[PDB]
Amino acid sequence: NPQPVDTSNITIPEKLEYFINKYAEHSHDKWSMDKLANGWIYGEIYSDSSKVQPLMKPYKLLSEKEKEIYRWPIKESLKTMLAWGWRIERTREGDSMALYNGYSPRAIDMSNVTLSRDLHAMAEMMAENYHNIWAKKKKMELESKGGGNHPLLVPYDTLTAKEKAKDREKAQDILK
Amino acid sequence: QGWTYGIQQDVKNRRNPRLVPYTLLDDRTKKSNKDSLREAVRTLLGYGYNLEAPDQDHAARAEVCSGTGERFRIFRAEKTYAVKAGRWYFEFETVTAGDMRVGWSRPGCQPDQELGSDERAFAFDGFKAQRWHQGNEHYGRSWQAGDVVGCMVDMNEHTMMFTLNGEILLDDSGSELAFKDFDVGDGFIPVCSLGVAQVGRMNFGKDVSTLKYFTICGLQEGYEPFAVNTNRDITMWLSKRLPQFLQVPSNHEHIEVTRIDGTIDSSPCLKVTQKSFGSQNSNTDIMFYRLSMPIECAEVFSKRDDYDFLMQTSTYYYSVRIFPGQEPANVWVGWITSDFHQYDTGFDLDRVRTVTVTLGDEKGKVHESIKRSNCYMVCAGESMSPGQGRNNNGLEIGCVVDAASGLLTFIANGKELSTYYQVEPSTKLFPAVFAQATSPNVFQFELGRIKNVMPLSAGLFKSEHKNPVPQCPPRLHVQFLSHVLWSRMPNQFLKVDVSRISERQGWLVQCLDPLQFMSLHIPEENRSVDILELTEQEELLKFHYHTLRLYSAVCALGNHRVAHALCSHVDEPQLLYA
Amino acid sequence: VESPEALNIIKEGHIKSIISLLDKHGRNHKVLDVLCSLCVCHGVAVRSNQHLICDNLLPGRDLLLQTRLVNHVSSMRPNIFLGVSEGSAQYKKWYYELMVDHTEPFVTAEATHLRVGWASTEGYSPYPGGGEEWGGNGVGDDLFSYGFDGLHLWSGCIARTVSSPNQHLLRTDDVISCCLDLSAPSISFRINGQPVQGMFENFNIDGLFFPVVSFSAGIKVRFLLGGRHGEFKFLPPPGYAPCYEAVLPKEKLKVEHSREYKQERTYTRDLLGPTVSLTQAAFTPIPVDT
Repeated sequence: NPQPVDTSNITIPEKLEYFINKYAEHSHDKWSMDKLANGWIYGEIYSDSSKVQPLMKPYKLLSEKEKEIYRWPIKESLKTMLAWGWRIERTREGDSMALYNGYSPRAIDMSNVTLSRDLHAMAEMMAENYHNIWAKKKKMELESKGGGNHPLLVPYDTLTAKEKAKDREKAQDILK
Repeated sequence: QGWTYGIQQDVKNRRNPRLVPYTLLDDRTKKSNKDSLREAVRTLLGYGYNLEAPDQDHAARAEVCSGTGERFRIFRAEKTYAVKAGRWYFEFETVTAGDMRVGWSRPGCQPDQELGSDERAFAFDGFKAQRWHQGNEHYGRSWQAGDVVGCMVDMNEHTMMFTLNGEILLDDSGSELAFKDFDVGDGFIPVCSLGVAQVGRMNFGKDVSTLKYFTICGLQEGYEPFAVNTNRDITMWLSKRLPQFLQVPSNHEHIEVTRIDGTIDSSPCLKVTQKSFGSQNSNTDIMFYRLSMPIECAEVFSKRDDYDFLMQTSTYYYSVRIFPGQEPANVWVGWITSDFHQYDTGFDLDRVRTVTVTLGDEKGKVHESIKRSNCYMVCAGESMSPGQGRNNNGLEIGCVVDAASGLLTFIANGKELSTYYQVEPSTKLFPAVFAQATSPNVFQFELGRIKNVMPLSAGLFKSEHKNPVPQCPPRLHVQFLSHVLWSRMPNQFLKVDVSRISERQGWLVQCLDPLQFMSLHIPEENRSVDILELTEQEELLKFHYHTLRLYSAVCALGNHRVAHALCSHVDEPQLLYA
Repeated sequence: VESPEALNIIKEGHIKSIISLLDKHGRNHKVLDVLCSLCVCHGVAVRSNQHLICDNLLPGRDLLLQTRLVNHVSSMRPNIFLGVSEGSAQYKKWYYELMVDHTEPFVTAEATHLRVGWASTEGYSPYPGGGEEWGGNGVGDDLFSYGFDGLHLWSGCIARTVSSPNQHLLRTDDVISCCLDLSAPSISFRINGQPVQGMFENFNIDGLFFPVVSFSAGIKVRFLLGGRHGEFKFLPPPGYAPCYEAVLPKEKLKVEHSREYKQERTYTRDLLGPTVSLTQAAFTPIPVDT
């Protein structure tokens, strides 16, 4: 039986808004390489049958409606991280970058970087929480169906690394 | 106030002998102010405010402090003196009681690991009263200062036995054998491990009379002294203190080096990676890397691309690619000399050893100021002004050396950094990158050429002095600074006697007997070792033996001109000493 | 090795390419074996091959391992470990003087080594830093020592000719006096009362310094440390304390080997492990703030 942490009690800071800026952009960028890999070509026509999509166009120049609900999962993620109460400190480099504020897409791999034991454990337990959230959703569709069960409904620790992999990699990429 | 310690009190020079720790303080003054404070506090308590004592400190530091970072120095006999069969005895005299280990080791024992931690050695630790081979098990007693421990090895039944002050040490059970059964392998040699502030003495028993407990134990048993029938003394080898640069082993548990051949559009690359990062037993200490061959500056300093400029130029260039995801603040790039033996866990550019000789005239004017240092390197973190990492290209620090002028300037991302080093004529500069691994991929050695700058292979290899195409011949290889090397104690030392003749004449130093050794100078590494040390370097010994064979062959059958030429390389004193 | 006719086919370009193999690939003994077989085949010597191998390999002195006889050089140092640090009560100006009683110029074929000056210790450990315990290395050969041999200033195996009145190598009845300023890095030399136009500036002062002389065979010199132990031939420069004043009260000033191992019987040889760093030598008051 999972229980997601409460999120309405807390509010977003503009400093974290600055972080979700260029982060939603990098996420759109990697998903854009995913689209070009599975066949999508930049085209204003919504020819989703013939692998044509206008989404291969920079995130700021994209429509704010598309920008919305796309950043929404990031909003729930940051609600989840702050609900833990963890403190966040900005470095001098990260503040000089804030001061400083057509093109080939640059996405940087960040599996090259490595976290410490502490950040590892934090990421593991917050990934536990995201799996709990997903299990709660699957539970609501379970009661909507009125029957059945899902093999991965078992707790996150009871799962194995292979099915854990997407939730973990999301955890370390956001925290990295 | 500005006062300083002085053995003689002097007010004008602010001299005071009292400026010492309280233990070193004068007894009269310390007892005076001591009884003053006794009286003050005793009156304080007699006033009625009987303050309770604080928490009494029962902790022990266990003396973790040590010289530099070395916890123990390993002393062992020469590998050639290994015993395959027989039954041998030697004694170890413990001058000072403490963390010492004595036993038998194989020729493959590393000088940096603990004695007995792995299978290479079989040692007895008396401070803990515990044996050591691939682990530790309780055995024997603990020794005091002056106690002599004897080591007995039997290579027939594969048994080893230790005796302390004459009595035979025994196991947890009644068994007297320190180690039940082993294999001969490559043989055994005597060895001892000495801890911090530990003094010991090994007696190989050249003179049977020197052995003190041999008569009561070992002689009747049939054990023989190690130096039972040696006309000359055993050459003893100790662990080297100064770290040296050696080629990265293929089986290194942490470092891995791969050679990337250069295509038409890509320069040849040497890439350094961390095997066990993100896993257990990873090493976070700054790892020092160096290229094998140096760039030599000119003997006298002067006071698309043009092929003529590239033929007449002397500037050589190499660069490094800081891999995206690796922190540039933990990586340094530049050139180092052969004298760089400073292994520090925390490395900063501020504490690089340097000196400034400023020769002047009789008038006092500074004719010239020469800065000399072993390390000329820059930090990637301070150079990375844009910040973060770029996937298209990582932080690309480039180094250019002008062998005709000795000017060391650094190019980074197409913009010249402010830092610049001017070196001395004939200085041999080794390309080097110091980095702390924060990623599986740390850095790689780019050997390309920037505009109007001759590639590095030209300055490295004389054969390719005029080849604009970058090259990475197999001779050039990445070397890492390590402590895993032995050292040969000289058989004979210089005889010098010191004595203060009188108060007027001072202390006298007197050496009147000549002593010489033959040094083998490695040309590429700018190093030199004693030729008698080649008893443990098989590759150098074989190469020098075949060099001697070639020397004989070129002058063979009466080639008198070649013999006269060879007289310069090998001379009369060298021949007569050999 | 098999066909004599091969030797005639081998030419100057091929005999250069064989050496270029050694140069580019590295030290390989079978290349040397091939070069040996080139010189003499079936008991017959080829003068052209022998001359070409010589004139193309030997003069370079960049591939084959060079060899030479080097005299052993030892170093004597006093007990004093003088250093500079913040909040530490040690004088920053120091002076000591050397007396050369006798020095044979050529005891052997190689000239005798006699260098005097100061040396530093890596960290606060009592071991001299950056230099090998034994060999032909003395003061001024590593980057932790600063020496003066009479004609040159030595630091890190680099010698620069220093101008002095009546330039000469240190000989019999020559007096060398050294000055060390730790307030501003300064090492000054003074020969026979005349000023040596040489200067050491801006060196590392983190470690502890000490006087040291590096000598070879045929050296007989004396330390004039001042005070009880010695008397200075020349007056110390103003504000320069004599070096004997740095001795700790209960400790006795003695001159020992710079290195821990010396000449003695192998069974009587005292084997020394790592020693504790002498941070207690420097005194710094540490009162707890209240």
